[PDB]
Amino acid sequence: THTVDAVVIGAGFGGIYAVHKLHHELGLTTVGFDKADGPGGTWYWNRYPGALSDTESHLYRFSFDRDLLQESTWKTTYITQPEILEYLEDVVDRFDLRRHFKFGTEVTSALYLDDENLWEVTTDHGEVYRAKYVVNAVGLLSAINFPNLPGLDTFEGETIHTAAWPEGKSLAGRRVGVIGTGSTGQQVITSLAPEVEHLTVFVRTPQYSVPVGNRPVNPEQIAEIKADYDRIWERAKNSAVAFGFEESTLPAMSVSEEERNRIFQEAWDHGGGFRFMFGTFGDIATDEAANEAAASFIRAKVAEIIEDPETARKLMPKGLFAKRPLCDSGYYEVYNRPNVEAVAIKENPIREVTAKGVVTEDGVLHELDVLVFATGFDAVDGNYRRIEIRGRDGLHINDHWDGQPTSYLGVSTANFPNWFMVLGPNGPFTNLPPSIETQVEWISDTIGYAERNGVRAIEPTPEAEAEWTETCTEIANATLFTKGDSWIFGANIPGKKPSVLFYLGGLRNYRAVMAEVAADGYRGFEVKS
Ligand SMILES: Cc1cc2nc3c(=O)[nH]c(=O)nc-3n(C[C@H](O)[C@H](O)[C@H](O)COP(=O)(O)OP(=O)(O)OC[C@H]3O[C@@H](n4cnc5c(N)ncnc54)[C@H](O)[C@@H]3O)c2cc1C
Ligand SMILES: NC(=O)c1ccc[n+]([C@@H]2O[C@H](COP(=O)([O-])OP(=O)(O)OC[C@H]3O[C@@H](n4cnc5c(N)ncnc54)[C@H](OP(=O)(O)O)[C@@H]3O)[C@@H](O)[C@H]2O)c1
Ligand SMILES: O=C1CCCCCO1
Repeated sequence: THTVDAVVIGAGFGGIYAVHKLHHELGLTTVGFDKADGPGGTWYWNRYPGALSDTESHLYRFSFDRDLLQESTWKTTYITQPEILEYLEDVVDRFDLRRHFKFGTEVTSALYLDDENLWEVTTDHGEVYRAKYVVNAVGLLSAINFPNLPGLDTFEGETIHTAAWPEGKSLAGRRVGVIGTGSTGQQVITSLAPEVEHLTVFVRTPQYSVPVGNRPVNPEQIAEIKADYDRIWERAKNSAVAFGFEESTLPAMSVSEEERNRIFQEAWDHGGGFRFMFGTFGDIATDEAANEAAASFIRAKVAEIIEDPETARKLMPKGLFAKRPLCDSGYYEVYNRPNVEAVAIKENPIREVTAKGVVTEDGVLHELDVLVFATGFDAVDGNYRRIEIRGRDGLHINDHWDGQPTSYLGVSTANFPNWFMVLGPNGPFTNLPPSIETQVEWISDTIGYAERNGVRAIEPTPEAEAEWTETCTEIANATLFTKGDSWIFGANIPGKKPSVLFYLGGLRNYRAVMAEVAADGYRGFEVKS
């Protein structure tokens, strides 16, 4: 039983920064934990081939330390998993953080002790810590989703989830199946196709994707970025999604067809999924006709790329362009390869997995050495629901969030005093590092304020929390993303109640809300002295 000021759960971007603020700016005794053997979070787990950010390299990082920003370098316009991991290990060493963390150590329970006004946190090695504050940075795309298939456990080959890819494992020369064609599946398929002996893709919902445009960067282009870094970050912080481009306000149907095509073509040539969805016109996410113009443009490209009409039919995206926008380094062109087969599982479902592979309902065995599951995540709330977390009077997080998960401001919830979340439910949907920093900075200020002012507990009221839920819901219902049927609204997991899970007002609005709450003496919080 060690006693400390603060516990941080997670050693991704969130947890790394939170330990830094709580320790060096607030002078609090702070311990961090990760199940992982080192820092990096997402970029520690997802070592699958092709893993690559869709935020441009110069913005997928911390902004808080002006010297670090001048020191870091990168090879290309987007940054790969090993490069991000190295960046994060460098942050941890640069700021002497490593000593706060217990790696290979899962937090298994966190229990609030009403009389003592402390959290009791236990690890899977039986260590017990008591803390005044808990900061949860457990990842909104971290709890793996791994569907059961009939017969899966008779399979004699290897099975791998992409977000648990063992470092070093290569599938070169093997016969491989991939289940999943979201952001991960596209990357893994594109990068496996040239090295595997045969690839079979099991596609349930083909998605819309545009080119990433990942180009080599020399040490000069990067010099110009580094020379304007202050303004770069100021604009990012004052945009909606903080991806580094100007979010358009131009309505798509207010220009001619010719011009519309030209604007989409320029975005397509330039690259980037978010730029396609938000850099071109201002209403692709809120107006049906604007959505359909963007969708048709992409469908027409698929048609020109994939040469076999039957293959193209199976890969043709349909319906609203309303999932997380995807981009790729040659995904659709993979299906022109003779060692790649697409299996459209909505029309030819999986019958079962047997010793040697996957059998479809047409009676064909797809013979496979390895099955890769790019089946995504129990997003946002999944890592909370899996830990034993109990608040005031032993209320379990799963009974508190008995239906949808909720927060006040994305960083707190009622009945859990002195307990904060980084990227909890109902927070911003943006390039995430600058949102993580907004939240960590705001939590650190709040804890600092509590310590200075002798506050014993802070927690949001149920009224404020309900208002925040309603605000998220209203903003969501004004967009088409409601009908996209993906992880973003909890619709990807059998047994998960679909719900709003994000505040979609953008980083500029989010930051203004957060700063006003703090300037106003923590409006919506109950504060006990
Ligand atoms: C393949 C991939 C690509 C992505 N690309 C982008 C992108 O381009 N742009 C973008 O903005 N976002 C992207 N994301 C989202 C990305 O997760 C965030 O950018 C960011 O890495 C989140 O960092 P985090 O610290 O909040 O959580 P994570 O990096 O998910 O770290 C959470 C950590 O908590 C640990 N943990 C959880 N529960 C426990 C427990 N009980 N005890 C101990 N440890 C625990 C986990 O092991 C994990 O290491 C991507 C995600 C994935 C999976
Ligand atoms: N920066 C990047 O380039 C990058 C890369 C990877 C991940 N990410 C982030 O991580 C998020 C999640 O991405 P992801 O691709 O891992 O997950 P995802 O978008 O949730 O996609 C999961 C895929 O698995 C399929 N699937 C799920 N269950 C299945 C089942 N039982 N049988 C057959 N198919 C099944 C889904 O089909 P349906 O659509 O039919 O459900 C979908 O194609 C992304 O949206 C993005 O935010 C980003
Ligand atoms: O890939 C990501 C993570 C989901 C939320 C913002 C979009 O960028």
